Amino acid sequence: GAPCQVVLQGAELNGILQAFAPLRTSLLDSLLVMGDRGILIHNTIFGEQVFLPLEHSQFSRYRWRGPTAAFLSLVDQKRSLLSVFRANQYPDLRRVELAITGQAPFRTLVQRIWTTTSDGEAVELASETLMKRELTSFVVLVPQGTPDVQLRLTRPQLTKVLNATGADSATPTTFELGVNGKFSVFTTSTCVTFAARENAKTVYGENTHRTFSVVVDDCSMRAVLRRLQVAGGTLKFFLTTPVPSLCVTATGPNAVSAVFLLKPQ
Amino acid sequence: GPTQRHTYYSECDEFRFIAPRVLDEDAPPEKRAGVHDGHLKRAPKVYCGGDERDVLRVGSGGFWPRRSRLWGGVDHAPAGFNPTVTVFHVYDILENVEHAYGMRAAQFHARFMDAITPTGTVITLLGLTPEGHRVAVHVYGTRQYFYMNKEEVDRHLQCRASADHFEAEVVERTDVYYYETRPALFYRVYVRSGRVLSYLCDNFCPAIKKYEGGVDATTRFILDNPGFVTFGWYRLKPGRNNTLAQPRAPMAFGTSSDVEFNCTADNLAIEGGMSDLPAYKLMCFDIECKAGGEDELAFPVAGHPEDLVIQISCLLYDLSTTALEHVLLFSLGSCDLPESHLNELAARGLPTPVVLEFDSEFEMLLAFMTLVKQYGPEFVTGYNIINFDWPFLLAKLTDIYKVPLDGYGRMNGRGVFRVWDIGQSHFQKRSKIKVNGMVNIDMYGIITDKIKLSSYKLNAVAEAVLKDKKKDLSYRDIPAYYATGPAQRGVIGEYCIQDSLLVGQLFFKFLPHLELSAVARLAGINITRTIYDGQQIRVFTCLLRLADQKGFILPDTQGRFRGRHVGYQGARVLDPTSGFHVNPVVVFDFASLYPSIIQAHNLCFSTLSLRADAVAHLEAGKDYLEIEVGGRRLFFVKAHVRESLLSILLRDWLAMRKQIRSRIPQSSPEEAVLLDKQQAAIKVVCNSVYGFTGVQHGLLPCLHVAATVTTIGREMLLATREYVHARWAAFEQLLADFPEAADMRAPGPYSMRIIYGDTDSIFVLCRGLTAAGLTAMGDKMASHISRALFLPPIKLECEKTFTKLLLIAKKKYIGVIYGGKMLIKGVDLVRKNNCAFINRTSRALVDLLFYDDTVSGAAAALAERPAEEWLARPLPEGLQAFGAVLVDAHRRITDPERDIQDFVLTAELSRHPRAYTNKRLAHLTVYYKLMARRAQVPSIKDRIPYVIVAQTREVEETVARLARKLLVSELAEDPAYAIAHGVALNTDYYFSHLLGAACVTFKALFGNNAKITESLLKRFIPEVWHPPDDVAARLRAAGFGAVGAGATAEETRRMLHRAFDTLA
DNA sequence: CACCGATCCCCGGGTACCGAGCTCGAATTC
DNA sequence: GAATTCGAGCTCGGTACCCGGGGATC
Ligand SMILES: Nc1nc2c(ncn2COCCOP(=O)(O)OP(=O)(O)OP(=O)(O)O)c(=O)[nH]1
Ligand SMILES: [Mg+2]
Ligand SMILES: [Mg+2]
Ligand SMILES: [Mg+2]
Ligand SMILES: [Mg+2]
Repeated sequence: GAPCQVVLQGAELNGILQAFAPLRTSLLDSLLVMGDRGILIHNTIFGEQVFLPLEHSQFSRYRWRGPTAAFLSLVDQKRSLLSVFRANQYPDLRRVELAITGQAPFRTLVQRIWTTTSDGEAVELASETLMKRELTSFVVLVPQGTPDVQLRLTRPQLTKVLNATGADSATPTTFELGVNGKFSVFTTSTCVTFAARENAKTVYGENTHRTFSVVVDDCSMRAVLRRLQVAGGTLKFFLTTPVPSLCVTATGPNAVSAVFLLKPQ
Repeated sequence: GPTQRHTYYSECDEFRFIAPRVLDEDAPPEKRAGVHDGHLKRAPKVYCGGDERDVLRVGSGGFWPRRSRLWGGVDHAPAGFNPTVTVFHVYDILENVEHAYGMRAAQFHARFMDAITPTGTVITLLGLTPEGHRVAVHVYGTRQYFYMNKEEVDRHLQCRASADHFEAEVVERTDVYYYETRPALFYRVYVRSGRVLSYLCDNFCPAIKKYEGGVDATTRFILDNPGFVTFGWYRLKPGRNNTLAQPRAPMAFGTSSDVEFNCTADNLAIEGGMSDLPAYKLMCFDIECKAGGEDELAFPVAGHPEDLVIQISCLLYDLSTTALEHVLLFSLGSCDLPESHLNELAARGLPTPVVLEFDSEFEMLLAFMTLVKQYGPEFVTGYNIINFDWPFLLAKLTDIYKVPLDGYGRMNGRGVFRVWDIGQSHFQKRSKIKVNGMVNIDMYGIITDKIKLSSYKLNAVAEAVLKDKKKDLSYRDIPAYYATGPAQRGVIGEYCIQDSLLVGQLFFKFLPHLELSAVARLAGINITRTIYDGQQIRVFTCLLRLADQKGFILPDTQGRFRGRHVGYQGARVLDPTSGFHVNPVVVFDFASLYPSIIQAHNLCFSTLSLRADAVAHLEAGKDYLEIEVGGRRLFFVKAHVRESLLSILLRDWLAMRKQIRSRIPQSSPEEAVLLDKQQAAIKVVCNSVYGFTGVQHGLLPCLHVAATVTTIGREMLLATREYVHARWAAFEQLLADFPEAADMRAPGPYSMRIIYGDTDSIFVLCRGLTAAGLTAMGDKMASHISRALFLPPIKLECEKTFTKLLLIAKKKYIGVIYGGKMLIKGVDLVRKNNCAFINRTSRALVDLLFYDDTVSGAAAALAERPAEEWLARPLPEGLQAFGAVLVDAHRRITDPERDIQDFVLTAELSRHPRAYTNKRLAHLTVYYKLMARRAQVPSIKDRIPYVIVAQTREVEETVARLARKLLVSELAEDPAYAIAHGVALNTDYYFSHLLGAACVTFKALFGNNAKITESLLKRFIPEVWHPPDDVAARLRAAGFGAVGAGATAEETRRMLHRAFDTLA
């Protein structure tokens, strides 16, 4: 059909609808970098870099032909290509088609909507079909390589880890990992710690023996993880870089990630 | 000797030597800054080349021409001068009180002394003879008067009948406001010493109604003697019994004229048969000024004794033959005009510059004022001479040098040499200037109402009007030039001379004196009142002539007198059927609409009857119109009962406009353009008759007549719309009325629907007819409608025929006239606001829409959808070229070369900047930034160029110092500054306003939804964003690879693969 | 002292909601 | 006793007027 065709009917739209379900308007004024391997939705929250990979396996049919494409999600700067995938924006949706049609520097994406009716047919709400144009020059700086050590957390665990973190330039935090798993997030007037094994007292992680002490400058790390309203997941550290980075990736059906820049040792 | 002491400097032996120190060649290298000052005792000297002579010594030689006969009493004419004078063009009429005790020695006849016995007012007719002689005829007689109602004054001030300056008589006039009004008995109260009436009209018994107490003595002279004009040939006549003109003796000369007479109105005749204009002289001067203070990059200020005039260009044309006769250059200090400039002058046939050198500023200005008195140019011009040049010079001459200017005009003393500026008077619409017997036609004001430019600087006007690329000297480069030797002062002298030559070229392209003089002849006002005192005195004087003939009198109302509100209901503007109309759109419109209503329906003050008793003895429909105006029933009796006065008034002016238009088809294109502007000026004087009725707290208003004019206008517009819709609704009825419609039936379904209208026009969207002979049939359509509906002077006429029209909004539309030109009507391409960049790109866009087919097809296709349906599906592929222009402008606005003259917005100051209530305007910001920097502060109706400078930390803190998103009135620099300091422009603003102009015009393509248009126009633009500086660095430190611009597609795809696995 | 009219569109600045978000902690739910 | 919609409660832009002013058009 369309030279790039990305089809999300229902029974996969409920997966993606669950991904945007964590209760966010946040990732609306974003940028979608579509291409092979899927759509990547990158946005900046408080100054931090948030990502949502959407693999090609997460659409009913994904076909992409040509160079990577970048769309502002904000269609016409009021509506948004992703406002469709909110929880209850459009109650009765059944299918969404994301067709890109054009020639590499100047492409356009169309997004169609189809809302449910009775007796097996679908109303195309043509008042609300959206058409956006590829950005046609851009650069985004995406996270790279592999983690050296990742630690998986849970919802209350990550909530208390965020609670430990500071408020202002008064309070730098510190994600020290000692020898044998004593992963710990402290500040002057707060400390949290836990053990990492590869009943209730077992977080999981990988390559935990690689001790470190990264140190966080920015208070925003708390705020970001609540804006996203993240429910816990992997906490991956990158230390083979001049400026170390911690990514934090929600462990649910979706992959919304947020990378924060750590100061050295 | 002289009976009237001469108040111009004929002699000086001591004055105030101000002069720069950089003129002093033998003086140490740093004893150069500042100026000299302080008294010096020597007669003021002028150095012309090698020679020198005193400025005020007329004698044998002379460095500038002289047309004066007297000079401080000595009679410098060749002996035996006694020219006979039989015909004498008159260009200005002065009036001045003259006391018979002052003229004991003037040796008049009896019949002038008895006309001034304590005092009289004397009407001086200034002029030329066919032989170049400056005449001055003094018309004795001619006393002002007003009327007061006999009974009203008799009861309000018991009457049973020095005290003889107020001679009175019982006349039988009738008031001009109503048809029911009866001729009462009035007293005609002859004032002399006219000023005294100004007290006795505001102050003597203010509960009586004075009738014509505002009518000056000149108007009594012009009107009381039928035929007389304020500008035209005259002739001395034998007189009532035989009384003759009494040629004065040179000591009794009141003006600087060659010959003078003492006539009365019976010794003068109008002398038609001469039409041509005599040998009158035109001065076209231009001063150049230096600032001599601590900051000599400040703009000169006349009050500061060290901010001095340095140069005065002065060209001396002949007004009739248009020949530049003299090129004078006054110069403080040595001035050697460049040989390149001298040779360009000699090449063009122009006289050689006579550069006059002076030591002191006083000597220069005294020599200029001595030239102005000696040469005595009847007409002066220049560019902005009323806001800068004459105010600078007179400020110098009166504050700094204490020179009386009352004698430097055409009278030898006690004359007016005043300049007036708007200066928060809140009624003055212009800055005036009145030198007596000298007609100052500032070409600035002549050009601002003859051409639409954003900037009216003389370089911009020279390029736009003469197509003459002049080079401008900034007032900032005059210190640096003047400080160097005489050659650089000569370079300044070149730029001064070239300024005045350009202004002479403008004057002789437009010839304002001729057009203005036609208006002054027809109105009854002198030519200086024509230049300056508005439209109401024209109408009032013409109406006063009519009234006084018909036996009426015009009551005085302002004696009983000292936003955006309206006095009555104006005109109907039908709702446009907005859109791109690719079918023919015939524009009918009434010719001289409101004048034709005033004549057709006989509207006046004298024909209105507010009460139905005055017409209780006249038939309805046959003898009087009856109209509900403002909810009030009004009866306007028809002619054959009483002719309107506004009708005959309008006859004269409509004949003038029609004769000017009857010379357009037979003229060159560049002179047809001037003729178009002249007939538009007479159109304005015709519509000001209507406007004069409806001016509240104006001279002689009647908002009943004004509201009737507009009321009948609205009924005529609707009557025309219903006639077109009813009669020609089907094509067969069009074919029955005009059989030539058979060969105009285009294939489609016919219709003829008015799609817009305005005060008079109606835009008939003729579907199914071809545009070819639609104007040929439109003349017949219009004649048919004018015959079926309206009374004879009313005349609907097919004005245009658009093959394409973009009815944007009510007073906005664009359209290409048939087979022909583009007509742009109020869509911001024709507006003085914008910057040349946006105007240029918007014009490119409308040319695409209209001229480029395949964008007109795409645009006409845009209307098959409601606007919002275009938001989803792509615009038809013809609009692609329409977006290339926008894209190009986006590109072209960011590219860093950007001479910022393309980005200069303007706005007119238009009132004292403290008279604003909303004081946060961009041009007001720049006005105060200019006054802060000692720059050239604009004047109340100037246009204030400004750029919108980029939001930078520096500008922000500067604004808070003089005191998120700053307003565009705080990012409001002026372009000279923003070039000097390379502050960079607000690209965000300028592109948002480019799209704003595109959106305002082309929302008509998208069902007039500005938002849908805005969205669809920003779709063309290539969006780009980069992770900002100081951020991509630290992200690149973290091994973040880039995906996008700076890499091959395989690297971007691959590193996204890596990122998707990492970020997973 | 000075002096044509009205209509009308756009745009900038200024105000007032208004709701749509999120957030915050405090009860309600395992 | 750890979690947790819920409901005030705020902020942050729209969106709607709305008034002055520029400056058109009749
Ligand atoms: N007081 C006043 N009223 C004016 C003014 N301008 C318009 N009107 C109103 O217009 C009436 C008819 O419009 P036009 O002048 O185009 O048509 P016209 O006068 O009938 O002349 P033509 O239609 O023949 O060009 C004006 O300056 N002052
Ligand atoms: Mg000049
Ligand atoms: Mg000037
Ligand atoms: Mg007309
Ligand atoms: Mg008209």
